[PDB]
This record gives sequence, C-alpha cells and structure tokens, in this order.
Amino acid sequence: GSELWRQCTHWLIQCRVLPPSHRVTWDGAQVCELAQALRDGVLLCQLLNNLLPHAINLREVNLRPQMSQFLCLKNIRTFLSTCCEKFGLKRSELFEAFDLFDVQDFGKVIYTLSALSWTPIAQNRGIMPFPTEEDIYSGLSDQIDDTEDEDLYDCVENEEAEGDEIYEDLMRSEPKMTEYDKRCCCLREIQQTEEKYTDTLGSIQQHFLKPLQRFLKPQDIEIIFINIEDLLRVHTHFLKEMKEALGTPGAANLYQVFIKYKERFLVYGRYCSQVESASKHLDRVAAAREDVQMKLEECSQRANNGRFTLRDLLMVPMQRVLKYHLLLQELVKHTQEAMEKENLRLALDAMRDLAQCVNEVKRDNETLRQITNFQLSIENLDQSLAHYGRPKIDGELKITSVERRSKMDRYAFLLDKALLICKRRGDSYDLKDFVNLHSFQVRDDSSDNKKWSHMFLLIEDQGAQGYELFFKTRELKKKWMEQFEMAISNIYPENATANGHDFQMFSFEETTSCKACQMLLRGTFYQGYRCHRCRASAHKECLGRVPPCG
Ligand SMILES: CCS(=O)(=O)N1CCC[C@@H](C[C@@H](CO)Nc2nccn3c(-c4ccc(C)cc4)cnc23)C1
Ligand SMILES: [Zn+2]
Ligand SMILES: [Zn+2]
Repeated sequence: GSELWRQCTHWLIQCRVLPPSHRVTWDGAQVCELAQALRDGVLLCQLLNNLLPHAINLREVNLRPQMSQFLCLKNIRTFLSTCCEKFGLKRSELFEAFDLFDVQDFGKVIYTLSALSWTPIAQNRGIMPFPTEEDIYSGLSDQIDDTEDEDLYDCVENEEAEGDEIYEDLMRSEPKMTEYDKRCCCLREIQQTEEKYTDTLGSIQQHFLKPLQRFLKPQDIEIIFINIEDLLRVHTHFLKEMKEALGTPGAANLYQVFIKYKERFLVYGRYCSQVESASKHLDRVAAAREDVQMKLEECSQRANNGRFTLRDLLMVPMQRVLKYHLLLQELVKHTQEAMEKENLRLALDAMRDLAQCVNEVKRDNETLRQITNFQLSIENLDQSLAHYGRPKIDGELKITSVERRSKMDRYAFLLDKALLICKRRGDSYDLKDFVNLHSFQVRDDSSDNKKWSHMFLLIEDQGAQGYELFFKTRELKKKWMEQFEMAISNIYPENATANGHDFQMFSFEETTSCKACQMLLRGTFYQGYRCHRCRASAHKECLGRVPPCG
C-alpha cells in the first residue's frame, strides 16, 4: 500500500543492488533520488547479474560513467537488451534509454522493474515481487541534476573480483595467541603464498607456454604470454632472497628484500598494460581453432586437473602484486619493536606505490577503451582522439557565436585538449566543429533560472572566434564549466612556463621518472608533462620543484 517507487527501492535493497544505508531507503526520500541512483545504468546492470549469473559480462558495463551520457546510455541499452534476450520481456514492458536518462517517463522504468520482479528467474530466487496487488514523475526533468556519489556503488562487483577469486582459490593457505606469534603467522603466509605464486608462474610456463609453442606462432605466444617468463625469473630470485631473510632468526632483513625488488617489479608495467589485449587474443585464437581449444583443455587437465584455465591463470600476476601491501600491513600491525616496525613501514610504502602503479595502468587502459569507443561512434572525425588527452564530460548543450542570438541544440564531447561540437544522427554523432582548446579561455557572465538561460563563453586568445555555451539547469552549467576549467588547467598547468621551461601534456611510451620527486610517472597515457627544451619529465603537481632550463 506504499507508493510504487518505494516498493521498487525495497525490491532493489532485497536484490542487493542498493546499500540499506542509502538515502533512497530513508523516509522522506523523493522519487528523484531513485532516478539519480539508477540514471547511469550501473546498478540496473548489477541487478541482472544478481538475478542471473553472467547475464552481463563486466567488460560490457561502464562501471564509472560519471560525466558521460555516452557511457550511461551504453549501460542502459545493455541492461535493456539483456531484458528481452535473457529475461524474456516484451518491448512493451521495456522503456526507451531516455525515459530513464533524461527522465522522460520514469513510471515506465518502475513498471519495467515490476515486470522484472514478477519474472520466474527472480520469483524463484526467494525475492518477493512488486506490487503485491499518481503524478510524481512530471517534475523529474527539473530535479535530475544534483551531486560524485562514491557510496552508491557499494553493491557493485569490482573489475578485479573475477581475478581475486582465482587468486584466493590458489593462494588458499591451510588454517587467541600473542603479538609475536601472530607476527610469525604473517611471515609464514608471506612465504607460503609466494612459494605457490612462483610455482603457479612455473606451471603457466611449463604446462601452457612450452606445449603451446607447437600450436602457436612466436607472435601469438608474445601477445598471449607477454613477460611471464621474466616475471618467473624475478620471483624465483625474490623467493630465494626472501627465504634467506626469513632463514636468519629475527627476520630484521626482510624489508630490504622488498625495497631491492621494488625497482625489479617495474617489469609489471609491461604485463599490466598488455594483459587484457592478451586475454582477447587468447579468446580469439581459441575460438577460431578447435585444435588450440582442445590443447588448452589438455594443458588445464595436466596442470591442475581442470581447476584453472590459462585465461584465469593470466589474471594471477596483477593480484599478487596488489596483495604485498596487505600482507605487510598486517605484519607491521603485529610488529611491536620501534626500528623493525619502521623498517617494514618503508617496505609497506614501497608496496603501496606498486599497488598505485597497478591501478594507474588499469585506469589508463579504461580511458583508452573509452576513447576508441568515442572514435567509432563519431563520424567526420579525421583526428585521432588519443592525441587530445582524457575525456572530461559529454552530453547535450545549446550553442551560438558571441555576436549571434539564436541557439542551436548540439551534442559535445569535452577532452583535456579539445572540444568536439556534434549533432547526433540517431546513435552516431556528426562532428560539426573541432575546437582546439589551446587558443580558447573560459569566461562566465552572471546574467536567470529559465531553461537554457545558464551560459558561459569560450573566447579565443586572438579574439578571433567565440562560443556562447547554454545549459538546461544551473547544475549543468556548474558541471561543464568545472570540466572546462579542469581541461584548460591540464593544458596550462601551474609552473608550466617557470624557469625557462615549456611544459606540455605528454604521453610517455618509455619508463620515465619525475625530475623533481624521483618517483615513476605511473601509467600508459598522458602520465604527466615534458619540456621540449630540456627534455625534463614531471608530474602535474611537481612542475614547481624542477631545476631550470638551459
Ligand atoms: C618501457 C617498457 S614498459 O612496458 O614499462 N612501458 C609500456 C608502455 C607504457 C610505458 C610508460 C611508463 C612511463 O613511466 N610507465 C611505466 N613503466 C614501467 C612500469 N610502470 C608501472 C607499473 C610498475 C609496477 C607495477 C607493479 C605495476 C605497474 C606503471 N606505469 C609504468 C611503460
Ligand atoms: Zn626545461
Ligand atoms: Zn613528481
């Protein structure tokens, strides 16, 4: 007998889609909060996965589509497509992507979730459908833009979950006391998981790599396996040197093994950057060749008795390097001697930085996936989008010239170095104007609260050409103007031109270190800045601390 959207919320909490502590759950919550929570299609996609195992492959979901209408619509459509394919819903029971994204018909989205709650697939899973037996969605268009909600995704599967299962299934150690005894439990775990790790590396080389060489070209082996044989080397040595440190009573040398191997573990950059490319190539040679497909089964049978496939095993190196800081965090907790706790604290710092190095590669690999998708959907685009930096924001806007008065309804893609003025042809987008942001600057003019009256300007440094940018709400103007400020700030960062330097956004392809903080320029895409004059490379926040140019 409660309003239908409140029933939907309760069904969503039951499907483990919404955190029970979420504001949407609370008394007094407005229907707009449910629309904001479902808008980007992430929870909706998770909802189908919670009802049906592998209804949606995580690689098909954009897990954080913050400022991208493009990524949001892809998610909503995936959710919608899976609904008729795997849940057997009719097109009449389904809503159109904009009924949710631009809250054109929110009731329809609720009806669809009700149809979904009433499907057997869900009914059987123990979950109570809804309803058991007015007009509040009309003002939704006006309220849809409101606050980044980090906590909204608490019930969403991480990208690294699949890999963490395979890792823990393998590293599974056999199963109160004092701090020293607990400290010894940590040391034992560090060695036991490392031994299994080095053997797992060995298993990949011996039962997969070497036997597959008879089936695959050296080219295919390089793509699929990368530097697994080099990782085996580093670890075979790391294992020997770590055991020596654990061999001497007291293990007050252990931390130095970690430090020495921090630079040696840089070989992971190569592994992390090519791992997904490897997986897709492995998946294709396997799908095309029945002989390779059968050999992989035999390799899996002879190595672990069908427990792990090669595809699962190749996810293990990224997981191991993420665990080092966790195994050291627990050890340092149970280390109650001032110098030894501080020595291991330095090793922990070195392993946390390696965990950040991992995550930077992952982020940049996700950014490239986004860029290549933008590229395919954008027509009349001659330029390669990867030369223009990171995507900042994308969606509909209204535009005119500085002198002109009549506004044109356009679609825009903002990246660090460029603004792409488009007009969509259904799903594809026509590039009408490619604005290079190098010569432009943002100017806001206060002169309100009328749809599309919220405007700022894009003015050229030569005063040559201009643009008046109009947005539906004051919230959308705020969102867009902040991203333009962020973009322009990345083009001309603080201290870019200091001490004779000409620091510009640069995408390093070779392993470079910051000339100021000595730390790695982490990642594979626009990692930082370069001065063409003295060839100095730095982090955005480090430009001040760089010695002068010549
Ligand atoms: C030279 C060959 S390459 O393969 O290394 N090569 C590829 C193309 C991209 C290159 C860009 C450089 C820029 O500085 N980044 C890294 N190099 C080494 C390592 N890395 C990490 C890293 C380090 C440790 C761990 C555990 C995980 C990740 C992150 N980021 C880089 C690098
Ligand atoms: Zn310089
Ligand atoms: Zn730096």
